[PDB]
Amino acid sequence: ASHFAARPKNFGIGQDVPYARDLSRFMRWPTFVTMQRKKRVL
RNA sequence: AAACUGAACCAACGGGUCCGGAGUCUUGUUUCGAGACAUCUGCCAGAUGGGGAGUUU
Repeated sequence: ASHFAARPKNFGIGQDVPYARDLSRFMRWPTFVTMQRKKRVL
């Protein structure tokens, strides 16, 4: 009687609370960080 | 897929404490629209201008 059972969250657009995602790209960085990147882009 | 008020968190689990579950990558913007334009910025130039100033009559 082993009741260990997988119960996957199955994240979908409307379904379950997702796991935390890495927001690094869309994050708001401090003023000097976005600035020392953009200066490279130029 | 006309609609007519339910619930969802703090991982279950799988693989060899890590990696999955939850694709990886970055010549780099937070994303979208416009864009070398103008309602952008500064100076120079004209027109208008009793809205306002001075004075005369």
